[PDB]
Amino acid sequence: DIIVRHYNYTGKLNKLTSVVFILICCFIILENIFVLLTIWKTKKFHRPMYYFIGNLALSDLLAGVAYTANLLLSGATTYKLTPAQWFLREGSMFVALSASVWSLLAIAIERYITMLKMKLHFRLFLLISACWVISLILGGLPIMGWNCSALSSCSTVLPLYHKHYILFCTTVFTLLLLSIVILYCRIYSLVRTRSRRLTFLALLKTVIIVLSVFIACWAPLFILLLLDVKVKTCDILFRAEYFLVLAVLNSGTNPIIYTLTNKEMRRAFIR
Amino acid sequence: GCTLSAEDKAAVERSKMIDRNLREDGEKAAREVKLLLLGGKSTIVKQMTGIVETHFTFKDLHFKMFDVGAQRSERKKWIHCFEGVTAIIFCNKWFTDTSIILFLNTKEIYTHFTTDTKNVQFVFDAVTDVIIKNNLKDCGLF
Amino acid sequence: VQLVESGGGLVQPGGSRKLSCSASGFAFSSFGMHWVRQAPEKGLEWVAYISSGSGTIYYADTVKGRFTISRDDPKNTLFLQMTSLRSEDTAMYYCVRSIYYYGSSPFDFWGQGTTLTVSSDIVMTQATSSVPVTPGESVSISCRSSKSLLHSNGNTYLYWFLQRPGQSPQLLIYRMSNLASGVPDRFSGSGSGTAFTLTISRLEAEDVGVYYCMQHLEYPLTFGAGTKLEL
Amino acid sequence: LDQLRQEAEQLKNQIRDARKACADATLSQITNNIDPVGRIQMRTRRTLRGHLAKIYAMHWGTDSRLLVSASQDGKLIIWDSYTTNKVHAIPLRSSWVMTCAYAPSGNYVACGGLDNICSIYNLKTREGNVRVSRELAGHTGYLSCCRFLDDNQIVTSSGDTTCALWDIETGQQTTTFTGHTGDVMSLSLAPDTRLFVSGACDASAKLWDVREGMCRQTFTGHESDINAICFFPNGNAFATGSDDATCRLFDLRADQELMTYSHDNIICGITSVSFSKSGRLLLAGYDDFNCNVWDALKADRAGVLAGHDNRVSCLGVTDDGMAVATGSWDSFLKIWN
Amino acid sequence: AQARKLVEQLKMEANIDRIKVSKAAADLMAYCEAHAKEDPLLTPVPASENPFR
Ligand SMILES: CCCCCCCCCCCCC/C=C/[C@@H](O)[C@@H](N)COP(=O)(O)O
Repeated sequence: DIIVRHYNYTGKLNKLTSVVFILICCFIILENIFVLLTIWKTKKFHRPMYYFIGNLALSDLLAGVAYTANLLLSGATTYKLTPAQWFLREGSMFVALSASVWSLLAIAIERYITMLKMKLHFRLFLLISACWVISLILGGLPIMGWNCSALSSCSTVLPLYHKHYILFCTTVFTLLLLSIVILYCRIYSLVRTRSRRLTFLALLKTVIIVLSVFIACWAPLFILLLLDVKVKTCDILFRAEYFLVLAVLNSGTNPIIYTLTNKEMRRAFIR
Repeated sequence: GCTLSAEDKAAVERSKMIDRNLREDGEKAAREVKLLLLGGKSTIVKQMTGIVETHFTFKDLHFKMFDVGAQRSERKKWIHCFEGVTAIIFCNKWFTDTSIILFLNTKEIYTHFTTDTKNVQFVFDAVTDVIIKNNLKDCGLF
Repeated sequence: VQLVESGGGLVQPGGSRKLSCSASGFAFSSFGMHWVRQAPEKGLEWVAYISSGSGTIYYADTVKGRFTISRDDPKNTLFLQMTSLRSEDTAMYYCVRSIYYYGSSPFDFWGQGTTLTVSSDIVMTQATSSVPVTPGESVSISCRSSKSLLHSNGNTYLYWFLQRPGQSPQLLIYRMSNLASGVPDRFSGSGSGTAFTLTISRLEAEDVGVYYCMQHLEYPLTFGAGTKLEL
Repeated sequence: LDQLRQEAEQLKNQIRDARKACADATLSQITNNIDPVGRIQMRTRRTLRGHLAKIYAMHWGTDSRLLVSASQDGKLIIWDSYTTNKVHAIPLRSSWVMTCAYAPSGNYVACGGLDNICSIYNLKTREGNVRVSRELAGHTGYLSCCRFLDDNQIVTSSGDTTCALWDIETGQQTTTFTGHTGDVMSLSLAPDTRLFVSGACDASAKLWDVREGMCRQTFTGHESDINAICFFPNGNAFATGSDDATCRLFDLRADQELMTYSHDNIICGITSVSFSKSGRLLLAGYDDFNCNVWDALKADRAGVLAGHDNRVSCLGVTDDGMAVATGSWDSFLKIWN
Repeated sequence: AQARKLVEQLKMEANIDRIKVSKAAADLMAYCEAHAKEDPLLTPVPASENPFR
């Protein structure tokens, strides 16, 4: 019963773009399954790094499929049924996005450890399971006691939800962003010094690119959510249709930015 | 393994101890690097029947140098067993990718000129280089 | 190959005591050890077990808690601790060398033992107590097992030992079918589940003493009454 | 020496004429009447882990349960394949080892390589640990292959372009074999231990007898090095693996070779071969990362031991022929049934 | 002289009771088929008796 009353309290109560977004998600799925099949069929690509790449591809595939299901679930009955489906959608989105981000940072961890000047001539399942479990736990927190008898603390983008866990998730996402950028700049410093001092590289012409496409695919949502935090005052907060897709469009570039930089993956993909 | 008998426990414990010793041995093994000396080698052999295997250190890194200075013919099982070397010091189906450091007075080749401790320092640098690129090839970063 | 025991003597009732063993002539680290007991007028009786690696230690049901075992590889030494000694503890005590990989011979070297005087389970049954024999005559002894010691892989953990007068026991047969090193050929013996028979061919000399059959299929390690021969 | 050369040519012509009067077809031309084995499926039943470098040779014990193998980390491992239990581990004299042998009684193992010495180790001693029993020295070039004859005789071949029959207790060569212009790479012990076949880097192999010290025949027809050779346990054949992208099978009484096994995707040499206990599944390793389970009587069909991600160095079958082991550059022994 | 040794070796090889190729061919095929009933990696066995499962 809270659905209709809160939607009227926010004024949100009163499909070609959905088809286009469904097609976009199917394209993303096709690209990610292409990458996964490519790294399944090469007997030389069974070191842990390609398994990390596969984990990232699988996480992005899950995000795309879940958002496709969300698109297909659009209809009036969104305000005519039990909030269980609403909570399911929410949790699915949170777990998918957090899984993707933590997989990216795990890949960065692997790369930075493997070539650190102590291993320059176990943690696999530990890290992948830790990422998945942490994402699932964070996705299940709202229905354990953190939600709005708290009509004042109910949100705007998701009207039946509280208003501090958003700040929590923005903080953790900013932390992860800074961690990734620090790790990659530190790898660049190490390679630059240790290969220039000896007077015998074209590294950064890929590194910043991995950062670059990330930022443009992550900021536009991360801004609007902050703008969430004045009942029925900010009108722009009710047009997310073309915003959140950018975030899931982040799954559309990992089948390029992480593979199409080395010759071996190119050869495997072509034939 | 509750199905086993009394003595299978002792055999399992023995196999596990063998595993432990193998792991420690390989861990201490995997650090030492390899230099195939061929021939500025005159000062090299003194600053750092058959063929001569020698072991030394430098800058907290442990080197093994193999001297084949009498091998002036075609290699049948010299070159097949020499795939596992990280630098060929100089003064086919196998060595089209091995960096060839060269002293005077894919297959990257250096040149250096030389009291003359450089004889060692020079090659030391190459060591780091001939490793770094390899590890980058692992991380898709190059 | 030498093992030398020490720490034996006589003790007043109440207290505690120590036993030790020193080894020489083999790689002490790759072996586990057994402590074994023998009564002044009776058969053998197992005491305890320590394993190669120190991760496993086994005691007996009759004096558990009172004893303990230890080893020291740096010096190749074996130690036994015992406490609260009662009258039923007066006995001879031996140390035994044992090794377990696929195909090894356990219980194949016994020490010389020391004296100590104080002022459910599978059953092995020895057929009789004594048998009169004459030189050159074929001999046979048998004992019975209250359970099928045989296993799904083929093992059968029954042992045959011999004790000459004034000496230590000597391994004759391990896993109830296999001859040991340094033993003549004339010894043999076989059986089927729950019934086993040792055979001696052409009794010549130096085969007077007491014969024993043991099992190892599970702990505790139980002995039989014993079987002596006279000539 | 014009007369000698002319008479040698006449003898060659006589040999060719005798060949033409009997040679009509091959095994793979008449044995087609047997039912092809078709698609055969093999799978890993254990996976023997612990080697940490390239594995260059493995060898079964005669009980068909114990296994010795050597890897370039200077290490020699004896395995229980039934329970994945490790039984023994021997640290070698130096890394650059190339060959292994087992003693058909179970008491000894002998290894060798570049250091021009064949080492011999005793397993069943009273001290309860393995120690070096002998070091045979006298060769100048690297040692290729070694196979015990019994507890008292051994045979080796080396880069000296020579082979040598040795007596372990004496410590001195008791027979020597000369006649190779190139380095010898491997040789094979016959079932009855009375004849040897040794291939060398001159595109040829030779048959040797221990008690005679003089060869009976030489086999030629390949184009490049010969890295692999083994028998057919009947004692009347042996199979060669060359670097010209081909495997052949050579017969002794036919004065020729029996079979040819090749394919276009094999642009590389044959690292190893081996036979099936009954004689129907030939096994070959390649530099194309596969293990082809070739057929013998049909020269066309095949299976694969897919599961290796590097080069397959060595593969061998038991005496009861119920399992197969492969060691590879991936550093894993794989047991297949 | 190497020519003399070659002549002797070829004479010894010629003075051998050479067989027809079909002889050794049928010998190999008969050896294979006679023991064909025992080949373990081509003849099925109950998996209980399999020590490698
Ligand atoms: C679980 C925490 C989630 C945090 C993750 C942040 C990004 C995911 C937010 C979800 C954005 C999709 C908005 C639409 C959802 C559907 O239920 C529509 N039918 C709502 O319709 P309407 O009535 O709304 O037009």
